[PDB]
Amino acid sequence: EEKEILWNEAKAFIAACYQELGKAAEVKDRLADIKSEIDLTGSYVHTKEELEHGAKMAWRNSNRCIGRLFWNSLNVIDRRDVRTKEEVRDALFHHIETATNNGKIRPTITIFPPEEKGEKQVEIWNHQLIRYAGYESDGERIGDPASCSLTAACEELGWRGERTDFDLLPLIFRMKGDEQPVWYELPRSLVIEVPITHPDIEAFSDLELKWYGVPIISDMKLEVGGIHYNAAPFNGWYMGTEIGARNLADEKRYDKLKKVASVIGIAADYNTDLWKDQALVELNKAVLHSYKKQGVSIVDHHTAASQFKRFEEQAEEAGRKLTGDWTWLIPPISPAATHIFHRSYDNSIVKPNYFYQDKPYE
Amino acid sequence: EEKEILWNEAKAFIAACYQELGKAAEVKDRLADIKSEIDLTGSYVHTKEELEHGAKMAWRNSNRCIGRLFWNSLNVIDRRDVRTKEEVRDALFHHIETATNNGKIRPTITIFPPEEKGEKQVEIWNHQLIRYAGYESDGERIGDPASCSLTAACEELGWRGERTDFDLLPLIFRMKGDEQPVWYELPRSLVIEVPITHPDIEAFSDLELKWYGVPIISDMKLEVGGIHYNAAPFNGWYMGTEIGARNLADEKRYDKLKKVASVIGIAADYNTDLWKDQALVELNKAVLHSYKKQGVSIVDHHTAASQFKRFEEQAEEAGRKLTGDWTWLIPPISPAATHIFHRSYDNSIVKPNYFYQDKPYE
Ligand code: HEM
Ligand code: HEM
Ligand SMILES: O=[N+]([O-])c1cccc2c(Br)n[nH]c12
Ligand SMILES: O=[N+]([O-])c1cccc2c(Br)n[nH]c12
Ligand SMILES: [Cl-]
Ligand SMILES: [Cl-]
Repeated sequence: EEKEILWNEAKAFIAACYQELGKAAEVKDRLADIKSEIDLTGSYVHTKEELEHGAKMAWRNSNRCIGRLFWNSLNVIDRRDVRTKEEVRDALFHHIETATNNGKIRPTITIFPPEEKGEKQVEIWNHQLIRYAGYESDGERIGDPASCSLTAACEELGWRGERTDFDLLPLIFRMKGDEQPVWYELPRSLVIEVPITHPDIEAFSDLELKWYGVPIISDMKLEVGGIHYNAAPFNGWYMGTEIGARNLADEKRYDKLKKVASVIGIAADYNTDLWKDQALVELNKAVLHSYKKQGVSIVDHHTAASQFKRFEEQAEEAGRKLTGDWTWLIPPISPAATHIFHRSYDNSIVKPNYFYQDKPYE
Repeated sequence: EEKEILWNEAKAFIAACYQELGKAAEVKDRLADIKSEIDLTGSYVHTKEELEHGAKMAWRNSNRCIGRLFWNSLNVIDRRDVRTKEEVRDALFHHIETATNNGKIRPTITIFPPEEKGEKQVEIWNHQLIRYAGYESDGERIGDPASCSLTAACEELGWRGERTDFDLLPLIFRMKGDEQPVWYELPRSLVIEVPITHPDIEAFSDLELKWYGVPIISDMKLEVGGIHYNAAPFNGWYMGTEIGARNLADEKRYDKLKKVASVIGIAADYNTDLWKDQALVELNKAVLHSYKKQGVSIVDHHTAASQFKRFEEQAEEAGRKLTGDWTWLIPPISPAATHIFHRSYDNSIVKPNYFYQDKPYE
């Protein structure tokens, strides 16, 4: 059964991947080979080409991603060789550096060894590689609530944050055979960060907001032809709204709108003033401007959605069915000003793809 | 079969309605009575109490309505007696007047005679009772595009708009047995309208925006215990965002954002300025302010969503399952600033309810 699901995912996967790559004749033989390898080993190993392209497909089938126009240019780094924690840490450091590229961000994915009998070789605990600690000590909230549980896990283990609102979490992961993960402080030279300033309103700096340059999702599994790469951290660049509208705005995260409001000189007393809407727009403007001012790559949600419309034309022109989760594609501000809003999307799962998995802390 | 679906909807309906009204013992007998009436007539007639409460339930089960907190106070007007077009017109005029209430708007529904063998007694063509004409004469767009097809139907029939951007459409409906509908010009004394002005920016009047006070959906069917009231126009008051974010903003409707932008003294050249977001917020502010300034009832989307949260607590406290279409509940601006956004809703159909039906023009 295990063999059988694996075998089928593999057949589907190879046929489609080789078809896309104009390598259709080579399929019979490659499958034969795989049929033997799974017969013998109970698994099979991807070629470099298969793995690069699988990862590309997985991004392309990510229903919740608006920035899939650029799926085919994903930078794929194949680290299936790593056996030691030093190599993992160092692969992680490298990915941060190469993806950041001095602020001209490259969409990158580092792929570590797959699961064996569903036995993990590496288990990355961070949610993102770069992320801020969250504390809560008797109703004194500090930093990022979303990170509270992970943060108290690190602290268990030895780490100690400075309790700033933007403490950098360390990398923390576990190796097959170890009962505990290790952690390693993030070198600061690696992490680009941006202060938030407004183009017009100088008192805006008084807020002392900043955010990190690159979002690198480090806790989703990549599945490709029945192979489960549980550790395969990936990145793009940010759409502004995720910083300015979620991370900084949500009540459960940084909860900045009142302060935004106060410092932009509007009152926060009456819903009918639309002071949250208005703050949200100045804050999202502050975000794009600061990242563009710093030479760090970013997209606004309007631009992003025009990109995603090209993606839609291109799927269909390529004869590919489109999938999409409307609830995630629409941006959290001015969604009706994007075409995404006015159409519907088929939310089926096509593999290859990225998937959630259980957190090991909690 | 017809009898059978009708009979079952009826059983479900009566049991639930009488249960809610503490009239559970009276059910056996009322059903017996109905069983006879459908045996004989092929249909059955609602009591005043059943009909009032059915209409209330239908609003309560309207998954796409954020303003369901007020379902139980719906004003129900029972016009199952009307036989003539003069009575229909006059029922319509009355509803406009009584629902408007000098701007203190009363949620009201006028219920005309049901379908017979699915044969309509009255067929209302308007989408809303109060709505603006749309023209398009060789790439000269006038008024409201959404109304283009209806408008050319009236014009067929004799009506002639002044070709302003806010021409009032006439009432137009058809009576069983007539091959054509009639139309009747809307008396102007009946229709409250609001000019849009900004609280701060006086040049805002230069835009010469206005909108009508009361939205009255006149082309959906109400179903109650298997009875199909195809003509049962209903109203609430407006959430600002529907005017300020859809009606006035969408490209396919009035398409005002550039102009908004120009008159609020920001440039409309770069997506990264968030000039659509910013215009949308000043325009939605202009809308609430003008309606509150005029003594016309309106709700902002934040207030609305806090109301809808009480509705959610109240369903559950009453032991009722909640339903909801997330895609409609979220507002089209600052949706992530409402709790609606951060939860999910079950989109099943529970009857009684309001439903779409085929347009007769087009
Ligand atoms: C190049 C720039 C990129 C942009 C601007 C972008 C934008 C986004 C945004 C805005 C979301 C919504 C997520 C949220 O609301 O938290 C998202 C989700 C996602 N994106 Fe992308 N993305 C990019 C690159 C990538 C890459 C490189 C991959 C994979 C290789 C990817 C896979 C996904 C996935 C799987 C999700 C859903 C994640 C989840 O469940 O939380 N995207 N994307
Ligand atoms: C009292 C104030 C009311 C407010 C503020 C309100 C608000 C809304 C809003 C904002 C929508 C979204 C529709 C759109 O995006 O076009 C909506 C939909 C709807 N509401 Fe309400 N509503 C109210 C009263 C009513 C009443 C009285 C009824 C029925 C008796 C009702 C039934 C519905 C239905 C059926 C829909 C979906 C209509 C469609 O498919 O286009 N609501 N409501
Ligand atoms: O840009 N975003 O707001 C955003 C959200 C979630 C995941 C990603 C990645 Br991987 N690149 N950008 C992202
Ligand atoms: O207020 N709204 O934006 C809105 C939208 C659609 C239907 C209705 C009614 Br009936 N009252 N208010 C409505
Ligand atoms: Cl993020
Ligand atoms: Cl409307």
